[PDB]
Amino acid sequence: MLMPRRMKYRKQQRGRLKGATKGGDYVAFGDYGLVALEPAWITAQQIEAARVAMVRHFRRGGKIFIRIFPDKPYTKKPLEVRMGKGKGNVEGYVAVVKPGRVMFEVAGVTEEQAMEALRIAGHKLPIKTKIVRRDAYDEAQ
Amino acid sequence: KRNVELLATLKENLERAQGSFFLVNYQGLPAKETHALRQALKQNGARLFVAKNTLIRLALKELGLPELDGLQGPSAVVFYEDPVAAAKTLVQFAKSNPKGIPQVKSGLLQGQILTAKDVEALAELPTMDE
Amino acid sequence: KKVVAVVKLQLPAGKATPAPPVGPALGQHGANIMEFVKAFNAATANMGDAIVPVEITIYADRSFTFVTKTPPASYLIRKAAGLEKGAHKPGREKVGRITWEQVLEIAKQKMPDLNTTDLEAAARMIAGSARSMGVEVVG
Amino acid sequence: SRIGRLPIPVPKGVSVEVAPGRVKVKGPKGELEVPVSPEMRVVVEEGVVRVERPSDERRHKSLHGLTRTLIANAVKGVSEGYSKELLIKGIGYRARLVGRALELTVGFSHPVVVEPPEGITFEVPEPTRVRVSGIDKQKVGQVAANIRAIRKPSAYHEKGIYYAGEPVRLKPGK
Amino acid sequence: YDFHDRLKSVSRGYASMDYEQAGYRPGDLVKVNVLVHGEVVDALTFIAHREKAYTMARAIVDKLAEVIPRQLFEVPIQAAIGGKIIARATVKALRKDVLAKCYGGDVTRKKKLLEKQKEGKKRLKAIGKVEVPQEAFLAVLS
Amino acid sequence: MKVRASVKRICDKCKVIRRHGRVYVICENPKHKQRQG
Amino acid sequence: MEYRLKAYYREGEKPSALRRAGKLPGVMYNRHLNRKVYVDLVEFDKVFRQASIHHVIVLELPDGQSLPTLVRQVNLDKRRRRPEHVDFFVLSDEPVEMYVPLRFVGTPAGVRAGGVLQEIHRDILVKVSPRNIPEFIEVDVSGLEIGDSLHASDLKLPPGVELAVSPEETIAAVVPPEDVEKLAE
RNA sequence: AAGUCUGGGCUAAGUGGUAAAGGAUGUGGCGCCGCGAAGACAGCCAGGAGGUUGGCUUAGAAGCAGCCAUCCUUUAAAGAG
Ligand SMILES: [Mg+2]
Ligand SMILES: [Mg+2]
Ligand SMILES: [Mg+2]
Ligand SMILES: [Mg+2]
Ligand SMILES: [Mg+2]
Ligand SMILES: [Mg+2]
Ligand SMILES: [Mg+2]
Ligand SMILES: [Mg+2]
Ligand SMILES: [Mg+2]
Ligand SMILES: [Mg+2]
Ligand SMILES: [Mg+2]
Ligand SMILES: [Mg+2]
Ligand SMILES: [Mg+2]
Ligand SMILES: [Mg+2]
Ligand SMILES: [Mg+2]
Ligand SMILES: [Mg+2]
Ligand SMILES: [Zn+2]
Repeated sequence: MLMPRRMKYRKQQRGRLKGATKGGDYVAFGDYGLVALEPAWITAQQIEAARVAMVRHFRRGGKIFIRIFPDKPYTKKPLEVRMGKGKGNVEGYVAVVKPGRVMFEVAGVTEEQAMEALRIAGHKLPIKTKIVRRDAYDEAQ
Repeated sequence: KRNVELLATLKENLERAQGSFFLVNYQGLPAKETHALRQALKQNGARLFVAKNTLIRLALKELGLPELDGLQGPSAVVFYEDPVAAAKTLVQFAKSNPKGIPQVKSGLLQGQILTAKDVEALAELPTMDE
Repeated sequence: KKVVAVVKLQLPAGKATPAPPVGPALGQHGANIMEFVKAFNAATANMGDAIVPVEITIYADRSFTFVTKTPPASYLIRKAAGLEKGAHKPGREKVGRITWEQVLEIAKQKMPDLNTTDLEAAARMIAGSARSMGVEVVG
Repeated sequence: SRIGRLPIPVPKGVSVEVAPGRVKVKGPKGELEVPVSPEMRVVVEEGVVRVERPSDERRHKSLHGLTRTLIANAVKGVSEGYSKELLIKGIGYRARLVGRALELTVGFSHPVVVEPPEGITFEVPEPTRVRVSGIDKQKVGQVAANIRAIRKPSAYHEKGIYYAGEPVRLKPGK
Repeated sequence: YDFHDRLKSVSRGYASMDYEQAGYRPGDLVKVNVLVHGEVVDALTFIAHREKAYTMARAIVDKLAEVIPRQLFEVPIQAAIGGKIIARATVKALRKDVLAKCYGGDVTRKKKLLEKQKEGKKRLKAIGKVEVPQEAFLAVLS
Repeated sequence: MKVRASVKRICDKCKVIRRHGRVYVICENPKHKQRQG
Repeated sequence: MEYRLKAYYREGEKPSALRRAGKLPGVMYNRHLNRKVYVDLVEFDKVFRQASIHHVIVLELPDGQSLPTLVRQVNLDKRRRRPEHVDFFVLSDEPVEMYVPLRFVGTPAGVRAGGVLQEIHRDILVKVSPRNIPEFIEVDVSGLEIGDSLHASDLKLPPGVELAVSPEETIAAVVPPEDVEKLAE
């Protein structure tokens, strides 16, 4: 499951989940995207949970383009320890997802098939989602 | 939209390839015993025009745009219209009145008949066979 | 003393053992079940093998009757490409083949059957039997 | 499409008075009464009833049918009349008419006493057929459904009381 | 097995069988061994078809758990033949006690009592010989 | 009778009624019978 | 092929207020002109879903001054995924860089195994005169195994019609197509 | 204490008067394509047929476990379902 092969800083500051996406608000590889409606931190294992459900569903065939990558370390303190004493230790990765974000993209698959894959995938996810089909707006981008 | 152009360019093309057609209510036999009183309706005649089988008020209103004297002997009930003028009929309509008669409960009772270009009646198209 | 019949099966050529379903209704017959391998594998030692269907009917005093048909389009082509089994995964995997005439000479064998009296229509279905098992047709 | 907008015959001779809220529907078999929405318009005509709705708002449009069929149903019932017959499948199972009342003998340590109500007529022709009949349609449909549920059908055995010609589908025991 | 309660319940109690007849077989023998904690139990050892044996194996160990009274460690139940394993059963131990008197709550005092228990849920495993008194009418009867 | 947050249709013979406040699923195959609860 | 759309001019009007009344902000321009214009949403949606940025939307300006334009870019509301404001390039006669759709004519050999034809570009970039807008442009994908790549340097090219983007540019691939049989590793 | 104020919509849950993923023939409103006097949609009454088990598979898979693939005469039509 995805995570930076290496980095510079072990932990990093939480930040804030404000605005709409800075990039990738348009389908740009396949024919069908899953897009994000609320903002949240999507965790390395969720992306994977969602990828798998689609592969399992296509079973042989299609391509899957996943367009969020989890590079934000997510820290936690040991259970039952007290406040202070330092920063938590890395416990996994999220990627930060903000509304209008195209997360996954399937291709070489029947419309019937795709929307049942991209739909299941969206159940794996902690946020609200919308399935869409590479418009023409997205080609003008 | 979207026929009058589809098949209505076909319903009076192979119903007016002469002037001696009929009308029989063809449906009530199983698709094997219905592809038998039709598939063998090419062995009472030439070509391959048994019953044209298509829509009343798309035949009974194709009987106005071809002006075939308005085939008015029966266009209510099931409609198939024996194209007996895209064949070789005469008393080959006998080779289609013992078939769907001496099999099952009245297998294909008839409707209309235009005798050369004259209305050949109902009570008078049945024994134009025997 | 068992009633009349109207039996509808689908039995192969050669393999004629009393083993079912040459029984579950063919015992409602007292069926002369070995009359198959003789009367049938005599005229049909000319095709070779393959499932030639059979419509048998019993009557009052316990006896039968039938007139069978012809072997699959999946047989007459299997011998004409050196093939026992098809290809496991058709459409992409070709093992043996058949020419525009080798497909025509086959319609010749199964013509008193289907429906079309055409050689242009019949062999299409034979040509349709081509891709169905993965055997290619030479252009 | 559409149902209240549909002619109610009045096959002679069958009265159809109109008072507040309720209609009446009289005939040879008997006399009735039907609750109607005061905001539904009733029309007795040249021997043909029909009723009309103020609007196309979901209430009225639905109030239509019900008020139509419910009045219509009365007609066709003082007219001819309503009835269901029944079907006591199952071996030991029997029923004899007793007095005006219906006796069932069906599997239980006591046979069971069904006394009809006003307007219901109990007809036991043979051992295994019960005929319930009358002018109140619902009452019939109802009463006939009491009788059945005094021993509904099994799922493993054709056995029990059944509607006049209702199917049987069963599942295997073992 | 396959035959009697079935044989009829299948046919609705009509029909019948007689086996006199004793031929022999070249087929497959596969017999699976059942192990409790790894202490292979001889009595529960059973003998079946390679496909059936494969099918039975889940039931044996799983049917096991209700059976084996608890011993102080996580307690292996497994079923297998000739060194590969058809089945798994694990029995919980858990002879927990120790934290039951800490309340102040240094996170670390809580850990100390489980460092001695983690040594104890190990030491006891390596010298553990384990038993089951009857109730085999139950596990591996079925 | 099933009871769920997600009542849905299992086959083409299942109908979705809505009685007395609740969303039911009815079907000639009883196993499919549901009540949103 | 080429379309018509009913643009109206606009002045100081508040963009958000146009938007409110189903109208969509824009502005048309070239070497010479540059004028503040608006167009109806639904009108433009239909036209655009059909036209894209390959063909020629003609503009029914509110004075019989009808103009031949190409959509240079549509700006999208990143959030609720609607278009926000178009640009209209007015065509002259000197050749204009723009985008012509691609026709991947044929089914590859890669599928006919299980593969996936990944169409990298669904259009290309070429300087051509506004006379000759080859509204399709086809490619021989038919001879394609898996692990097969196609580059712009193939590609037929009409009259005529210069590739804008350097020939080494990749436009097509057939790719392995997932597999649950993989995965479990 | 002061409007049972004035007009135009919604809501039938006592929602308003304490929550989420998710579910839903609840009820509304605008904009856009569909099939409809070749009579559409819903019940009905017909038919729903052939080479053909499609080859692989397998112990049996014959439209309908699962891999592949998706053709023609009848014709009013009828999916290698
Ligand atoms: Mg989290
Ligand atoms: Mg944290
Ligand atoms: Mg922390
Ligand atoms: Mg801290
Ligand atoms: Mg979700
Ligand atoms: Mg950019
Ligand atoms: Mg405490
Ligand atoms: Mg569920
Ligand atoms: Mg139902
Ligand atoms: Mg829009
Ligand atoms: Mg007051
Ligand atoms: Mg007032
Ligand atoms: Mg009002
Ligand atoms: Mg309240
Ligand atoms: Mg409340
Ligand atoms: Mg709703
Ligand atoms: Zn159902």
